[PDB]
Amino acid sequence: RRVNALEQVVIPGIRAQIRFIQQVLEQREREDTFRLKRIKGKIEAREAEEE
Amino acid sequence: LLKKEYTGITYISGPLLFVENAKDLAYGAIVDIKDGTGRVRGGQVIEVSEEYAVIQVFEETTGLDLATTSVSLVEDVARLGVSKEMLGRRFNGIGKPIDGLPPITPEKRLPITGLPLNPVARRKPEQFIQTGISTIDVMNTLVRGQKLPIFSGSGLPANEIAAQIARQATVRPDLSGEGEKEEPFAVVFAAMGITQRELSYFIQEFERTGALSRSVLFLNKADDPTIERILTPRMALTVAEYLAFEHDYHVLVILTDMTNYCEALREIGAAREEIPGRRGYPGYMYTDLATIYERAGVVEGKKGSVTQIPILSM
Amino acid sequence: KKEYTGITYISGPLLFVENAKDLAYGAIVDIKDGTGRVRGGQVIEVSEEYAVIQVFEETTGLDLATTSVSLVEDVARLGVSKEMLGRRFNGIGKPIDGLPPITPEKRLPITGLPLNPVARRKPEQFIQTGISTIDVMNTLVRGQKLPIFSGSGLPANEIAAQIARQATVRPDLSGEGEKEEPFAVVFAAMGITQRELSYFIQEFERTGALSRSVLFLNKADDPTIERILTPRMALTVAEYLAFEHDYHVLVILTDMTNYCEALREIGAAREEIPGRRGYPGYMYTDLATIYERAGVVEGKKGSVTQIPILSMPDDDRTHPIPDLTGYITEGQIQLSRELHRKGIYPPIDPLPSLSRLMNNGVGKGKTREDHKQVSDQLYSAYANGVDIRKLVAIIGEDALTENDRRYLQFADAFERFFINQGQQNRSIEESLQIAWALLSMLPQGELKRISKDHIGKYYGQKLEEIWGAP
Amino acid sequence: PANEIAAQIARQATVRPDLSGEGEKEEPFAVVFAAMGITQRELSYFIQEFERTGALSRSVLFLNKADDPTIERILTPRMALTVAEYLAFEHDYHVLVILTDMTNYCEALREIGAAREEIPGRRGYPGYMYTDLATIYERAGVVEGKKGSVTQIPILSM
Amino acid sequence: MIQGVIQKIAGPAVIAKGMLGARMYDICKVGEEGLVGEIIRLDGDTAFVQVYEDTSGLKVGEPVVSTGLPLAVELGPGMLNGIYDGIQRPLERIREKTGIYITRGVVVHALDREKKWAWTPMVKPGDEVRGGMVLGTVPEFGFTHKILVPPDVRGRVKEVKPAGEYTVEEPVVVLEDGTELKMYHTWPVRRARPVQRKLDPNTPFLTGMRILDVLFPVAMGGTAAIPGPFGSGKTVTQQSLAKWSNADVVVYVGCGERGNEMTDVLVEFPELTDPKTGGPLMHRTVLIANTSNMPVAAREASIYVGVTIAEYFRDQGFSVALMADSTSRWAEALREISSRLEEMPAEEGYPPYLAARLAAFYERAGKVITLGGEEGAVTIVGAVSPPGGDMSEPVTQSTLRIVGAFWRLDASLAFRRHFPAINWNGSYSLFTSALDPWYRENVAEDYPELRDAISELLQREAGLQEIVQLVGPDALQDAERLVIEVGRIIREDFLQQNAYHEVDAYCSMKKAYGIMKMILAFYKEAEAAIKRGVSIDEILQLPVLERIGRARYVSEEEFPAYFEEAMKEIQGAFKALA
Amino acid sequence: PVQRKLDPNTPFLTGMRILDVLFPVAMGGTAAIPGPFGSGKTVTQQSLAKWSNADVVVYVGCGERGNEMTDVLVEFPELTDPKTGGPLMHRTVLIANTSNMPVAAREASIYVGVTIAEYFRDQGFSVALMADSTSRWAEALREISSRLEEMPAEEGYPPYLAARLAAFYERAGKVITLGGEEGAVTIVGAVSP
Amino acid sequence: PVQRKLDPNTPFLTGMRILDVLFPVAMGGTAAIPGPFGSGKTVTQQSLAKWSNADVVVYVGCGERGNEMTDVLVEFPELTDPKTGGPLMHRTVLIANTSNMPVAAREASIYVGVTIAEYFRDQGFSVALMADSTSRWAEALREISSRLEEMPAEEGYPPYLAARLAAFYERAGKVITLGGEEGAVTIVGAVSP
Ligand SMILES: Nc1ncnc2c1ncn2[C@@H]1O[C@H](COP(=O)(O)OP(=O)(O)O)[C@@H](O)[C@H]1O
Ligand SMILES: Nc1ncnc2c1ncn2[C@@H]1O[C@H](COP(=O)(O)OP(=O)(O)O)[C@@H](O)[C@H]1O
Ligand SMILES: Nc1ncnc2c1ncn2[C@@H]1O[C@H](COP(=O)(O)OP(=O)(O)O)[C@@H](O)[C@H]1O
Ligand SMILES: [Mg+2]
Ligand SMILES: [Mg+2]
Repeated sequence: RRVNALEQVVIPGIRAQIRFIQQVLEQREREDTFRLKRIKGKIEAREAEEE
Repeated sequence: LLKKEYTGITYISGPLLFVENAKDLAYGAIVDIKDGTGRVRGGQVIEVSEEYAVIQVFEETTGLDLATTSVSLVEDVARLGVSKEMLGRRFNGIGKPIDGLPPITPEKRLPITGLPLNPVARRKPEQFIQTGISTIDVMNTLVRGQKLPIFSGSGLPANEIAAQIARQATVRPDLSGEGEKEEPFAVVFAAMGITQRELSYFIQEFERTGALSRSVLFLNKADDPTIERILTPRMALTVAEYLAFEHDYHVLVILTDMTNYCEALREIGAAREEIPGRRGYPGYMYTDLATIYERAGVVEGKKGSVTQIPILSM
Repeated sequence: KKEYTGITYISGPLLFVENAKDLAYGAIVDIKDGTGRVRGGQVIEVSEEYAVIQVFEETTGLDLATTSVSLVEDVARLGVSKEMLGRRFNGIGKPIDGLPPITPEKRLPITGLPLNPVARRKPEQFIQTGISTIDVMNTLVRGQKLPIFSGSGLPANEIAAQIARQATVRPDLSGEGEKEEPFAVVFAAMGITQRELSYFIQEFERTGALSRSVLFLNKADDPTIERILTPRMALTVAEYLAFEHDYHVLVILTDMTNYCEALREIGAAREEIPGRRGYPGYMYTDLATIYERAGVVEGKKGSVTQIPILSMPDDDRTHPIPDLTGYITEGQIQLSRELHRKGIYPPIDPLPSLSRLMNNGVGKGKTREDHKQVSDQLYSAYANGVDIRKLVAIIGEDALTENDRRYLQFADAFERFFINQGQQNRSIEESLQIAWALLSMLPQGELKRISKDHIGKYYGQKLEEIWGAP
Repeated sequence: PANEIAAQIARQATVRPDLSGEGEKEEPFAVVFAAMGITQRELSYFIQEFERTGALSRSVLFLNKADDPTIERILTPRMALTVAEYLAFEHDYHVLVILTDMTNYCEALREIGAAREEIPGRRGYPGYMYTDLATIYERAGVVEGKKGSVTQIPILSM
Repeated sequence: MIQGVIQKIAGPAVIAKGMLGARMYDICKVGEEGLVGEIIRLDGDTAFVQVYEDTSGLKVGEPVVSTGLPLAVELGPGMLNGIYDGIQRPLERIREKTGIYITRGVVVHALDREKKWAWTPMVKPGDEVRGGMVLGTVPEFGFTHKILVPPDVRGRVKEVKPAGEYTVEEPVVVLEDGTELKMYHTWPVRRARPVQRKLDPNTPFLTGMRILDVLFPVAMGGTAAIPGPFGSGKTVTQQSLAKWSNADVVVYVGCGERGNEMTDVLVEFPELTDPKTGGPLMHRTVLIANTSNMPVAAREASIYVGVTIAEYFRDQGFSVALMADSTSRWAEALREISSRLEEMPAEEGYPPYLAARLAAFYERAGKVITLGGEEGAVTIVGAVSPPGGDMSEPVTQSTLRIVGAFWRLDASLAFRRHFPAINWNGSYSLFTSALDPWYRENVAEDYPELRDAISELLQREAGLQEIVQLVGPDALQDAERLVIEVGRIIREDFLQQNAYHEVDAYCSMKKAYGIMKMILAFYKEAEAAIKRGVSIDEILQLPVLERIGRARYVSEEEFPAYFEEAMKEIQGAFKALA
Repeated sequence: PVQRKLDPNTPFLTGMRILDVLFPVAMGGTAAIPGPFGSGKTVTQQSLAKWSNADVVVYVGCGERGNEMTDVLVEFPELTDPKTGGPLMHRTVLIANTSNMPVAAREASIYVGVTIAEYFRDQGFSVALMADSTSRWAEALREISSRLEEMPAEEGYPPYLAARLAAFYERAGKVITLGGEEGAVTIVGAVSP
Repeated sequence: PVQRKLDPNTPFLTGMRILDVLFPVAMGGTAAIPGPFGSGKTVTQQSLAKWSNADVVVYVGCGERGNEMTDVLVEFPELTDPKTGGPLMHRTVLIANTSNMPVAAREASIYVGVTIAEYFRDQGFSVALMADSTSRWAEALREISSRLEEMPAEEGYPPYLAARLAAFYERAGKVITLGGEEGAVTIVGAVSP
């Protein structure tokens, strides 16, 4: 009974949490990349304000 | 009618190119792009202003140059020429035949984006469809005008179930008390992102039972340009709407794989530098999918009906 | 000779100089201010109107009125000579031991050319490092790239110093006795502190190991571009010695994690969009130009061998730095935290470690002919014993079978004697003798992996040869 | 129920001179109440609770409701703490300060910070939010040579 | 062509001016040093060119010259017995003129420009020639290389050179419109070569591995994928397919590989022999080798050069097999190139168009009717290396959507030294039914209805694992102890194969059929003897079990006698049982 | 504008046992019903429209299916108002903006519905307002902010998202009207995470 | 400047059993104590200030509460030096910069404290330096960088953050002073993730 409970309940429960946390972290990283892109684009336009 | 050409290309990078003096291009128009070798590419105007207009190209930008490229206007809105003779034909998902037969003669030209149905003009779906499958017909029955997707896995036989439904579906008027009489029934099959093996399987399966005489096939392959995948289901829905609501057919539309459509949409949207959504997909996925799924139903005062069975793999 | 005085912008590590189109990209410049102090710098971007210079050290005291920039060299070059053996340098070739500078026999660019893949040959000769768990089970072959994966508190520096002090080749074991083999060690340390610097200096100089080594030492408070340029100069010297004087060199890079973080800082300072987890997108390419300079070349007698060292940030093998390292290198040696806490040195764990090129270097005619089967049998027996050692805690020792008790005792004695060698220097024959002594605990006939000739020749030795002589 | 706990604390709080050995009796606490984005359901409860215990005669109330403009929430804690500091260190009062929701204040701060495109911290909040919050909390304490004191009970939802 | 000057240098990114008229994605030569690059952005009079090599030492004002063509390969006589990098530079001829180091800016030609070839025409003046037809033949080792008119050229033939010795640069056929046709033509690597009609594959691709071409076969013109963890057996299987397969021409692509492992292929291959003809193995192979320190642009385009060459050899009527080693290390270069262009990632850092490129690479395979009317086929086998041995990695998920077969290697079997480590439960194939008509004519009538019996035997063994794990095998009844023993016999005598052995490295189809026949005969006789009432202990002692065990190592021509002797001996032994 | 707001002291009878007994909502309160797809939000809201004791029902279909609106239009004239005896459609106002309609009109429909509900409050009636989804309104705000090149706060939403929701739900409650009569508005909003 | 750096061969006695026994620190060493809020950093550092065997103690309150500085100012004059016998405050220097004080002064306080500690080293003493929070220094550097409009690194910090921290911990160690005496500086820095 203990072996079957560990094999069929606990392990997928841990694995789903891992899969959720990975996606949350990846989404935060993607948002950071977008913010950095906006910052670089704003910096480039400031230098060329008077050719 | 005469044609106009713009030669003021100022900036090319990635999938976009800028035309300077094009102040008379309508937003959302369709253009054709001709390079120095005579090869013609297609494109759509996605942004227009006084200074310039922004055009994205449907395929690779390789070979273009600022000195010799010219952009010509095709039409203000995308339109498809439809006719009743399209039954039994095959098309490449953009509107051109690939069966080798001569092209069809258009009866009318209709916009492919369609128009929203007035909720007052609709009526309740009330007639069942015999699918020939015991689990579907008895427990999860299908009504004329419904949209009922199939959720599949990676290895599960979704294509076989699709082919079986396309072969075996029928409408039974004798059960309804209307009397045993003929009902015009048609199948519009749209496949996007399929491989050659599955394409051959679908062609052979449709030809084997002789169901091709009542079917229109829109076929798109995996090595095709990604814009054809976006435009493929809209052609099928335009044809189905035309048949059902002008010639009173009972049509059945099968969208083979919506997952490839979503990947193609993510690829297109991210190229324009827009903020992504839940998993990199664009934030406007819900509206874009609603513009496709909501075109089915029944209309009060008419006999035709449109039914959709999308298929996707989770 | 020419000096540019058109400074227009100073902020952080960058400065802009107008009308400086004569400067080549990547050129080295010097910055002179009103107090007479001279700083270093590198040109990172050239344009029609101005050039961008990244400055070494701080920018305190600079001004837009009096500062001037002159050109030093078009590309970064290093003067090399055979008199570099027994010297210490600061990471850009400046001596720090107080001796006069070496006269250059040649000046070479520190960014080397790639090796032609058709000019290489298969590595087939091994190096005796003096450590049993490396020489027997994870043998290092001349021309291999075999990194060591360590942690925060684990003693990687001690293992690096011991390997540098003990490494040698064995020409007597190869063929009919072979002949003279010149040997050298190139040591490069990135981002080390004062304590590690003192430890390395006092370890190298106390036993005569300095007479065959070149040390490139870079501190943690030194400029980051120094840390970027540190390993390339070591590789340049190693390649010069190996392929123009027929030396067998060994290169030890002390911490690649510090190099990766310095690369991240440099990339972020030049406004570049990063990749995964904030690291630069070209990190795989950048690391590949350092690892792939090792090898052995047809028609040449020398060889280059690399042992990189890197610390996993949270003992995470999914981090980009250890993950991309395994894509380029030919194996791994992994240190264990629980072995370290149990008082065992060196704490090398035989389970996750692997050497890709072990089969070419071991065997008849280059070492003893029982090497591979003995290593496989040791691996299998230890892997069997480590789980019985946990099952005992629940079911009790008296409930086990006899062979399980044999495996449990073997797994205890293995960690007690084979791994925990301390500061001892063991030859390959001694390590094989100890390995055969441990295998005698297991009953004969249980050794499925070893052929009958070797069993009849070597089985039956007592463990007292090392038990009574520790 | 954080609001009921706060009201109960304000109703029942007292010092114990007999145990402490001071022997000096006290006047009751003066309450300075600052609301940011509060709804009508909670505000009607707070008003009735203060009416029933007779504490409105000693209280000063700053109210910024949920249908009020958002950017006004920047000012309200500063006004409340200025009045509290003046009363405590100029007229020897013992002031108890209750701030209803700091989450609304942080949202109002994030809106302005994102309008100006500051460098964010975690989850999009501006990087100076630690400094901005510090100027509000650090206005309490006791001053040498003065009888009065300021006590704060902020309330925030996780 | 278009010439300009350098305006700005910053890393690999170079901005040139005066380049009005330059085209998108052309190849440019940058500076006096002759470094190469691609144009990626056009803006007014300027062009953004990205240099492949190291740009240190460049100065502002050096000329930039555009070649006017995109990335292209030279297709013609002289590609066999050659070693190239990812952008088709011959490494052997570079070594002869440069030494052990690849100096930047070296210029060499893909096809040798000074070797005589024996021309022989097959057209006469006045002939009407369409694209894809044949102009003549040229002998090349054991083959006859056919000169093909390029797919976009048509006209009438004016004059034909007579037979004799000629180089690849000599114009051998001149058309009536002034076009001169040489022995070679160039083609863009990102353009698929056109055909008349694709066909359904119907003949098997024989690999020489006993498990592969029996349980999960791949058809000639199909695709396959072999993913696995570190040290599972990918590289050994790829080299075994290169050594022993029955394709006419083999193209081997290392798309970014460990240097000391690429050395093994570059050294060992010249020593080997051709399985069919007995000549050198390199006389039928084209090798494309890239190490990790090669330029990233050469690593990314390596799988397109290989597939273009394979398509070129397909158009001549051959059958080509293409081995792609570690496509994960190609996806790494794709990710790096995407990162240098500042693109928003999807999934774990990959660009959102990864699944488009993987689809565009695998879809070029298939049996076709060539433009000249001949048949041809390209077979693609690619290896994937997930970072942690997990199949949820995006590259694996994008690969498995389009491949026709899927061989999954297992880390558990590699730990037990069971090689090949193919997991026979997670694997599948989709070519068995189409290949069934071919098997019953060339192997034996019983073969398709004999393989499924062994598959059933393997399936029955898997269902008993929940009982064997609970209670030891000696407590089972004989009716399932027998199938346990037969499963062990199958797993250790038929599925297992040693690639380093002298005779076990290759296995023909009839030898495998004989082994299967022997195993099933043993199962039937043992089941009957159990039904008589004998104990299983006496059955397992029979010497014929060792004879089945020795069936792997018996020689390929000695096998017909050994099979007959074993089939007589097994009946003689089981008849004498109680 | 109103004169005073009052404390709710009478229940909003919905007709469902679990909602009326275990988790009651008052005559001036607000409730939210989150849930995934297929959970039963639309059925619950339509049952509340059919069987509640409110005088006037205002239904807002912000970005939902058209078949639901067609079903409401068809089947409601055939039902009977519980507290009047007439047709059930005589007390109902429908505002429909389906999913394939323009996105920008999703924002206006919520304000139109709540303004109509406030107007019927001032005549002395008790009004129940049903919002089919507020996540679609949030998506409309996100799209408009994306066209404005504003910096998003979390998951791409604009930073002022909470202010709009707070201002929308604050319209509810039991009040004393300017004419001296009593009225109340309840808001039930569905959320689709 | 100094004359020569020496080897660490004398323990720094803190008075806490776990730190003195299991995880020792030498006289010239550096130690870091990270942890969440309410874990025990401030109490540990104040215990080190009270009970250690260093001759001079320098305390840097970078961006923390003022109540702890008041506690140190009040409690310390009543205590006894473990090795001198006089008041404990006679060996202590306090550099205070609370959280509501201006942001840019957080960077200056660390340098002032380390310079004073280095000055007391040159007289032949052994000095213990405690930094109350070095995370507030990084937050201040991030705050200034937002005005400069520079490109940020991971988590928004300026790219030169790691150089400053490396240059700050490098000042610690046991040296031979320019006057020939022997002194030492040991640094303990708290981190607030
Ligand atoms: N068919 C086989 N016969 C014998 N040994 C094999 C076989 N397949 C794999 N191996 C062993 O497994 C190891 C796998 O190495 P290799 O295949 O080169 O790397 P990877 O599996 O990571 O590509 C090899 O060292 C080899 O000894
Ligand atoms: N109270 C109920 N009684 C019976 N069926 C219900 C009930 N509530 C929900 N359902 C079932 O839920 C299905 C659809 O739920 P729906 O209201 O559309 O959820 P959503 O609007 O979130 O998609 C209906 O087909 C109906 O059968
Ligand atoms: N050694 C200790 N003995 C008793 N109490 C302690 C000890 N260390 C910490 N504490 C308690 O833990 C709390 C942590 O306070 P403090 O260290 O100021 O917070 P932080 O660690 O966040 O700076 C203190 O209120 C104190 O009462
Ligand atoms: Mg709903
Ligand atoms: Mg503290």
